[PDB]
Amino acid sequence: MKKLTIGLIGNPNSGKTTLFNQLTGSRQRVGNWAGVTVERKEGQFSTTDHQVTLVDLPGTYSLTTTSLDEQIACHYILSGDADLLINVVDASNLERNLYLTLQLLELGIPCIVALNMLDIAEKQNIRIEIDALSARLGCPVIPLVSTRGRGIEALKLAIDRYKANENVELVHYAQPLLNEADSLAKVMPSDIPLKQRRWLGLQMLEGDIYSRAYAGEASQHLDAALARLRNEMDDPALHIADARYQCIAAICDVVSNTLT
Repeated sequence: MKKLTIGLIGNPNSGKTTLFNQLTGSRQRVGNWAGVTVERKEGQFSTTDHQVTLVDLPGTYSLTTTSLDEQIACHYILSGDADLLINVVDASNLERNLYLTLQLLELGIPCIVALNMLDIAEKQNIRIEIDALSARLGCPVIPLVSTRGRGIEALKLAIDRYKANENVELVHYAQPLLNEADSLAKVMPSDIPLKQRRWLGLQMLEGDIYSRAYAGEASQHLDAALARLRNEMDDPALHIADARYQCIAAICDVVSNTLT
């Protein structure tokens, strides 16, 4: 029977392991990711409507390439096996944790954010405006309330309702970066979704070596693209990164408040 396949992804020590264990109970298996020694855990659970296979991805700060854990995560996410992702986000380290989230959203893969460590955040005098965050991300943000399994039940509701992320304005990259990324995208393997081709383009311009492997013929055009960009601006690779952090910072200014 065909399952609904969900990738579980987050930063190291984000609560992702405990969530995995809570969802799957005894219904889990362990092996290794193909060709490496890194453990691959997956398990099963059900919602009202769906039988789910949950694949636990290694903890990572980003999808950018350098730990195996990060390339494994990226490779799975680009493989297209998952129908959606649950992104476990530490509320007590929101700004840091959102770097990964933004990468997932830019790839356009359907996401649900599971917001964890709400107790820690409160104790650090931080309240998160959950709907304000969901609005800026374009995806559901579910608070993982521990009391009486409420968070888990809300997460399962969200799974039964999962949909494409909204086309919110996210990172606002300089137009030359977008132009060059799109020209690379045009050359890449046609069967790769356009969003992902464009993301790959930007990763290659940032200097991500692994992204080149996906990009087929595009990799031959990257030096010419970088030459143009270097003429147009100071440190194009840093402009890519700075756009991302600016975006995150602007979200967090609204969403994360003092509790006092």
